[PDB]
Amino acid sequence: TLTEELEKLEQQITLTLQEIDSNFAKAHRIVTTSILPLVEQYGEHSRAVWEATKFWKQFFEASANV
Amino acid sequence: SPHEHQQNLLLSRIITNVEKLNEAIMVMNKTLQEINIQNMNIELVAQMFKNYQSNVLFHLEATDNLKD
Repeated sequence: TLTEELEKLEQQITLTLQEIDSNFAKAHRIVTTSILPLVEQYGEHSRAVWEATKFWKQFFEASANV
Repeated sequence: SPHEHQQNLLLSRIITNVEKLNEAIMVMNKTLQEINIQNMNIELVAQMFKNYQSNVLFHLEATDNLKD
């Protein structure tokens, strides 16, 4: 009973450790999956928006510069 | 007196049986002592498979066991 529970909980600990590793790696996969290309696309479209603002900003600069 | 002679003679055959008996017992204990040495190995292996079954049972019960 004593050594029984010892080995049992020891195996539970090892299993739980492997489970933690699995969840951890799952989060790792999620980030490495497509989050980086997603934000790259976001920044790309944002860059396009800056090209949009590149025109009208000139007029505001002109207003400041008379 | 004659009774005593008869008694001493019976006692003599008794004592001879005693010595033969005990000599056989000496051989018995000696044999078992030699055997004993050839048992601890098996005992160790027995307890090894015992605790193997115990621990694997505990772990199977922990995981999705497939018993009755």
